[PDB]
Amino acid sequence: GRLTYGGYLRLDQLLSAQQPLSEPAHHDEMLFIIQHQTSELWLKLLAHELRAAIVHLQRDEVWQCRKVLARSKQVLRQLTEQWSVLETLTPSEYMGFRDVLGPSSGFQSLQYRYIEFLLGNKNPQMLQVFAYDPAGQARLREVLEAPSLYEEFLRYLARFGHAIPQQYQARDWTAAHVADDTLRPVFERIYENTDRYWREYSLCEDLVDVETQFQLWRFRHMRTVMRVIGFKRGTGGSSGVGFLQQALALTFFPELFDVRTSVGV
Amino acid sequence: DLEGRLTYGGYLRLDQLLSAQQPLSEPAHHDEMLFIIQHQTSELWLKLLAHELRAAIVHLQRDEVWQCRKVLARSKQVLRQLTEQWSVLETLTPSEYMGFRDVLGPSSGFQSLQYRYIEFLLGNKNPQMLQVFAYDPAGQARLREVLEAPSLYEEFLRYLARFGHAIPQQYQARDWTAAHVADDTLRPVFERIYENTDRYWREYSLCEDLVDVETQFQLWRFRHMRTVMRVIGFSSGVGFLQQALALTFFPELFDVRTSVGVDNRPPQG
Amino acid sequence: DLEGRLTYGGYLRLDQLLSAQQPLSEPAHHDEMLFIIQHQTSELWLKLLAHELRAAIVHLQRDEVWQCRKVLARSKQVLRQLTEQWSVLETLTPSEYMGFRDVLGPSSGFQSLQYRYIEFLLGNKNPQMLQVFAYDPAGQARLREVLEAPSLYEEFLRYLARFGHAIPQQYQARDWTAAHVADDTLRPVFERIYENTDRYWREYSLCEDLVDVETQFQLWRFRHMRTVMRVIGFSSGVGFLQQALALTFFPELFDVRTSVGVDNRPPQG
Amino acid sequence: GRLTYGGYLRLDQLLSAQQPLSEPAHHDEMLFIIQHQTSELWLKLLAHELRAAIVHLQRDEVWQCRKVLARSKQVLRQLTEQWSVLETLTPSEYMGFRDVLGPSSGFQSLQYRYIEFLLGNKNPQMLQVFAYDPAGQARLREVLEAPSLYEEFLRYLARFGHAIPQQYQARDWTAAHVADDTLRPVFERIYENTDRYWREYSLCEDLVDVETQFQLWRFRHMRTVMRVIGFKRGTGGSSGVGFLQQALALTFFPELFDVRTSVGV
Ligand code: HEM
Ligand code: HEM
Ligand code: HEM
Ligand code: HEM
Ligand SMILES: N[C@@H](Cc1c[nH]c2cc(F)ccc12)C(=O)O
Ligand SMILES: N[C@@H](Cc1c[nH]c2cc(F)ccc12)C(=O)O
Ligand SMILES: [Mn+2]
Ligand SMILES: [Mn+2]
Ligand SMILES: [Mn+2]
Ligand SMILES: [Mn+2]
Repeated sequence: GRLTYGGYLRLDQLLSAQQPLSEPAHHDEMLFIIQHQTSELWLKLLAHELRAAIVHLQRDEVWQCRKVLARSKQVLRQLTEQWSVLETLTPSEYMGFRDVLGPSSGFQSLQYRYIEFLLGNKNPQMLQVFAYDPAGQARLREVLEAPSLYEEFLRYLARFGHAIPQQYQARDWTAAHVADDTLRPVFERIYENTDRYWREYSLCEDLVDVETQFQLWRFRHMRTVMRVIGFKRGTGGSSGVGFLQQALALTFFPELFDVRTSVGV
Repeated sequence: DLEGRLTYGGYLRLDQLLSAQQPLSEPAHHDEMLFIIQHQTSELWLKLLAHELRAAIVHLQRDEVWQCRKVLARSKQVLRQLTEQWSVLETLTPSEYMGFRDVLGPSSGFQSLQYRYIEFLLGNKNPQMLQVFAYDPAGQARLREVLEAPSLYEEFLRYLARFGHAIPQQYQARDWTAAHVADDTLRPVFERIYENTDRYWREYSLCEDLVDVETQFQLWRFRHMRTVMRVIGFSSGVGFLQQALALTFFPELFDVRTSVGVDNRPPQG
Repeated sequence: DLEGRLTYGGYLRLDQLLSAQQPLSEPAHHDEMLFIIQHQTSELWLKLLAHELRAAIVHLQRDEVWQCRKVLARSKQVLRQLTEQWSVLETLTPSEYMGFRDVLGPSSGFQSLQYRYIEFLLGNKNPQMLQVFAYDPAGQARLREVLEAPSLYEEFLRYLARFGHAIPQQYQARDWTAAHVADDTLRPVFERIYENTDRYWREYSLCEDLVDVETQFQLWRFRHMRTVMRVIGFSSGVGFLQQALALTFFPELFDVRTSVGVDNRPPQG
Repeated sequence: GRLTYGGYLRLDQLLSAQQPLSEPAHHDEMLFIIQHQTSELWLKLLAHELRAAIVHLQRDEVWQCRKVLARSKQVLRQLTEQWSVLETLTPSEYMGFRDVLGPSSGFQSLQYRYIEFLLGNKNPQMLQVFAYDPAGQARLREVLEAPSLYEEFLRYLARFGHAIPQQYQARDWTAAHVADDTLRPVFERIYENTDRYWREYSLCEDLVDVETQFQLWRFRHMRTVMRVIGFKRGTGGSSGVGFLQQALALTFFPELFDVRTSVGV
């Protein structure tokens, strides 16, 4: 039933989801599949924890929010650390089964896109790649139309008297957040008196930690791709490494990094 | 299912994989998802580890040293992920766990077929373990195959025997179902290897790779135990996990450390 | 010394720091540099760890919870580096070590004053250890200061006592030179904290931080032992390191795991 | 003497090299100093191991070269991993003692420059920053005028019949290596028959590992700087993060990554 080790974990279903396509079977295809499936499981947990962080923020539950963010950091760290396994996959080995993948690519990862949206990097154009899946497409639209984790943090600050612009109370959440210079003084005050604003200070650093770890994931991702396919165009239709290098330019919480330039000045 | 074209989710069978997380708590407990995912990610890594370890055995059977080392290198990395991920579960507190532990069954990873496969492959054979898998005839059979076949260590010893090393004749044929017992007659064999790395660089490298594999495995065992300790606190239970730290897969490789010393270097050192 | 302007090397005193690596082997052995650097990098991290742990104590003495947690967070990261770096030394083989171990003295990190300071701060007090530092009156004195002062754990208990927790009166004044002994009367205190995290979130967070610190420290101890095992093989020696794994700094925090269970949650759970 | 724990390790000298300058003493200055000193010790070991790798390559000692490179990878990993400690240093804390540093900066790290030169990223213009130190400047010139680790690998391949250009037998080593398209076929052959060229294949992957880990160090370095000083100009006179982001564009073994694009095609 569900009380046995295997039944509780639904291993019959979990361990029958590895189906290589190369023929004859290529030894390194199992790594390729498992590498992605373990990542998808972590992404599922990450989304589970991040959704809870949003709820805690909405309810002004600071320590609870920090607790779930701490676990979120550990999950992102595992996702980043595991690239080391995939780096044992050489070009010689990969070219032995890359053709079986067809046009598929990471662009079609619904969970990854969900997390990107939740963190704030929204792009309604991505909903298109999931047209074949209206159900999943609907789930992406939901987070797309709701305030991001960052925006909820701003709304939290607003509830406590911080000089947060009125637009953050209600606006087109489907639009990706744009750097807001008027928020600079808000964060300067926090960092200039950490003893008083220790709650806000703690959350600011947690978000910086989360974004930094995410960028590290993006960087290791890019470097792994570079050592596997080099500068070949991707199966998804992009330039490959070039496109992944541009992703490193994206920022989730720009004001948190920009405030550094004026702190203590 | 994107216009007949293969998709990311289709290739990875995500509909099946992502529908395998079914918490039993009701109202659902926030921390049960971690409990499940922690186990499932580990089971996937263990499946890959078995896949790679079997390949390492095949390479040894073919005298393919660099290939064996490469597969073992990947194996070490997989074991490292299995070890590092305990940091996620360490964020589970007693306050959180007491909220859903009641709905769980009384079993642990001791019932993991894939894990047992790894233990068997590395050499920690235990015929009695086959009974706990009686419920599953199929899985029980595949486990019996590895049980009756030489372990990774024994294949390494057989490889050494094929190249002049003073490996005892008993390693050519015996009841492989019985766990390897420390053999002091292997000491001179490993001493010679470590005392002449210029000539035995292949054997030397494989010896260190096996020590790396066992060390990382022991680290996984320790982190496992320390995590269980901070969650439920402290044979059976934590005591059983403590005893597991005393088990060794390649005893002779560690024992030789105490007797190496012959200096066969040329002039100038 | 760049035109009177401070330089990178001058600020960091690199001329002094980078002239502290003096191998004794002659002809010099390639692997002796690793042996030295492995120890020196650890000694530097240990110096920082003491610096941070002392600050954590001060914060507890000032009821400064978020500050204490921040310092402990850095402390965990330093301990993590000390633990992770064993991977470098694991690349030292018996074949390499036997080439220079003869020129070394008979001492180990057991003679590390900075390490002993950490053990003392965390609470593993041992007045007898002061004698091994008899050669150094100064260092022996600074070590005596921490020995005679409440440990990080005892300051945490004193902090709890200042806020209504049922902490025994003996923790207000006693011979701090004596290592803390498991106190079962502390069980109800930690049970209440873990059973009402909404009210005792500060205490709850500090409890988990201390468990993190001890767990990471035990991991350092385990990696230390496993590395020594693969280098020299297996009280004293490896047996001593094995016994060190049985020591606990905050026993009551781990013991409470076995008795927590009161559900004080509101409706709906 | 030198037989005691402290005497052997010269701790009296090592543990008296931490001298903060802030007045009053700033708590976080010790971290700043130790963070760099531990890194410098690892860099010293890294140089020690890399020099040995070069010697092994010159003597065609493959497994020995791989052994030292393996340790080199572990050292680079520690150097990269330790950034996590420094990330606990917030802008608020740093601004409390950054002023005491004056014009000093990582540009003045002789050991780091030495390693950069040894790996092949040579720039005679850096010798200038070390004018105040002629002795150390002389040590940098030595590695500057000698073949890099990569060039020695090419010379190794040349000794075994690989189609290596004649210029690699003798040339102006002080000049940084420039991408050589004529090397593409050399590496393609290696990756196309790994069973035969397993020795060359192994070394190629070791170099890819080393460069990838080095780039990871550069990335974490840049991200840490971003969360500490943001986009402020550096004490060394550069744009700061902008300059460190450009460093990520540098490559040690370009042909090893470029070959990926044509492997199996
Ligand atoms: C053999 C190793 C891998 C290679 C060569 C590779 C390659 C690529 C390439 C070329 C792209 C760009 C789109 C395209 O043109 O295809 C991409 C995107 C992406 N990949 Fe990777 N990949 C690998 C492994 C992984 C793994 C293990 C994951 C984790 C599940 C992953 C997740 C993603 C994601 C989420 C995107 C979308 C990013 C975005 O839209 O910013 N990849 N990959
Ligand atoms: C906080 C959660 C966990 C607790 C309390 C726990 C507890 C235990 C206990 C008490 C045992 C000893 C045998 C027994 O009495 O059943 C055990 C064994 C085992 N557990 Fe863990 N466990 C946890 C999580 C995990 C995870 C995530 C894995 C990864 C799949 C795992 C894998 C294993 C394995 C493979 C054994 C067998 C070891 C052996 O036979 O030496 N456990 N567990
Ligand atoms: C391969 C090299 C090493 C070997 C063979 C080794 C061996 C030992 C042994 C046998 C002991 C037990 C006490 C004794 O008999 O002296 C010990 C204790 C100790 N060692 Fe290691 N060690 C090595 C490297 C290191 C390093 C790099 C450090 C970092 C500073 C270190 C730190 C310590 C400490 C702090 C103790 C005291 C522990 C305690 O009192 O619980 N050792 N070592
Ligand atoms: C508080 C943390 C740190 C900050 C804000 C920082 C900042 C900077 C900046 C702004 C530069 C560019 C040159 C300039 O304009 O100054 C630089 C360069 C450099 N830094 Fe860092 N740094 C930090 C920590 C470290 C550490 C721990 C190391 C390790 C020893 C390090 C090593 C280097 C090196 C080697 C360069 C020269 C790189 C090159 O020429 O490519 N820094 N740093
Ligand atoms: N975009 C990759 C192909 C790819 C990478 N990861 C995955 C995962 C998956 F399920 C399918 C394809 C892929 C390439 O250009 O080679
Ligand atoms: N370039 C840094 C200053 C800096 C960073 N690391 C060091 C090390 C050192 F010995 C002196 C200064 C520095 C800044 O712009 O803030
Ligand atoms: Mn003998
Ligand atoms: Mn000897
Ligand atoms: Mn009670
Ligand atoms: Mn209960």
